[PDB]
Amino acid sequence: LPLQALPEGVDQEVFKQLPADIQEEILSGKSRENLK
Amino acid sequence: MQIFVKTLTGKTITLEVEPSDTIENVKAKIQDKEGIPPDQQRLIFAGKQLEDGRTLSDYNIQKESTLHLVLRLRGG
Repeated sequence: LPLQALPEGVDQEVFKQLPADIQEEILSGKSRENLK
Repeated sequence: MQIFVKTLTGKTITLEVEPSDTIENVKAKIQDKEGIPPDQQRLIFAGKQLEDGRTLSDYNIQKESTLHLVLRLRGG
């Protein structure tokens, strides 16, 4: 999935590093992070 | 002895631990380094999430083994 539901500061090329039990934690929608 | 816990932002922090400084101890190593509480961290290794009821020895973690981390904002 693209930035279709990820935080407004994250990329799938740095979120696919997470288990399926955290895929659901970032696809939830967050802030205070900017992939930088 | 130390490890490298990389964040959800692709940056890593060097941290000193022991095979007995289990996850609830490690959360203080990351809190000390940035101020992030144990209630908002989310630590991973070899691609799985550790637990506060284990030990670094229960997951064979050693020096320079490299780990991963995610965080939250409590809600605001």
